[PDB]
Amino acid sequence: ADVLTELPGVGPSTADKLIEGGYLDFMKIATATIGELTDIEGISEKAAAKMIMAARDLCDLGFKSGVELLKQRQSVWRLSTGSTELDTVLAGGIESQSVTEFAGMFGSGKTQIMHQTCVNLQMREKIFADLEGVVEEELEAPKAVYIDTEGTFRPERVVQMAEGAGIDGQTVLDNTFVARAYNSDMQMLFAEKIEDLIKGGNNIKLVIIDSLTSTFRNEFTGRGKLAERQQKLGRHMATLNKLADLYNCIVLVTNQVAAKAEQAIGGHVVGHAATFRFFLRKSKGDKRVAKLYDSPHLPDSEAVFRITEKGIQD
Ligand SMILES: Nc1ncnc2c1ncn2[C@@H]1O[C@H](COP(=O)(O)OP(=O)(O)NP(=O)(O)O)[C@@H](O)[C@H]1O
Ligand SMILES: [Mg+2]
Ligand SMILES: [Mg+2]
Repeated sequence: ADVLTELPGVGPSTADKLIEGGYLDFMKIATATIGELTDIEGISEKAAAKMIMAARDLCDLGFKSGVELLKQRQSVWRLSTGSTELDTVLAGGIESQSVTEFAGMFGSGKTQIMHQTCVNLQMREKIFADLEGVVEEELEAPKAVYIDTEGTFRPERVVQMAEGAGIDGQTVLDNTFVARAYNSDMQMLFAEKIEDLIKGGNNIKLVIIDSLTSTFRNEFTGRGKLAERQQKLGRHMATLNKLADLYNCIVLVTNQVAAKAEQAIGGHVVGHAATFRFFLRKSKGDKRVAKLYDSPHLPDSEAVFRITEKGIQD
């Protein structure tokens, strides 16, 4: 919480050395390691160790029980997908503090959903938050980050969906950051640089990686390169899960499929890292089916939706 000097043992000099290293929030320090803190100019091990324990304490990161357990869950806000049936399967909508994955064959609607969420983020009526755990100013001027790894981001579609929702398309564009990544290195670096946007005053509440695996699959083709691929993708996923928890934001990813009748690629690393996993498939015409096949507390379920000129509906 911005004022690091409120941390016991931390004076103005230290606070400066810290912000430089990219530490501007209590939680970031509380979850750091003595190593990464000592990597900063004149921050000793004793100090590093001390502020870490102080930050944890300040954020009250201890044992919780009873009602406190429900309170923690109230800090999770949800975003509407534009589909009633889909939102119901999600038990409200897409959850912040988690990674939700949409995998499916070509044209199943993975990118459409990504675009719709950018629009919905700009409509508070589309955001469902418990006032008892999410302060309204935490939702003010929400911004989205779209890491486009295939080059399929379409400003036109965002504007069109915005119109379809009854709001200004230019407003959505002004509040949506897009980063075109040509390989996994850029993809991962962009994800890591999202912190700079937040530090810059942007309230990043939606992070989209479309596609999550296309780059990796094309860069590590040999089966004798499976381990290589998994390790890098694993670090990427960890970065994603941490920013989702740390900044109470939604992380949305898309995934392609492969035969054996099909399954999402990315291996176990993506399998374990994603909290919610969906399989998108096409039906008659503009109809689509979204099958939730993995989550920590929701049963497997299907939702029928459509992709139209307005965007996602039903
Ligand atoms: N403006 C529009 N109006 C109505 N339908 C549209 C419009 N734009 C796209 N679609 C539909 O969206 C489908 C493609 O959605 P898309 O989100 O790109 O699929 P995808 O799963 O991400 N495929 P891919 O990127 O290859 O993996 C089309 O084939 C169109 O039927
Ligand atoms: Mg999480
Ligand atoms: Mg796509």
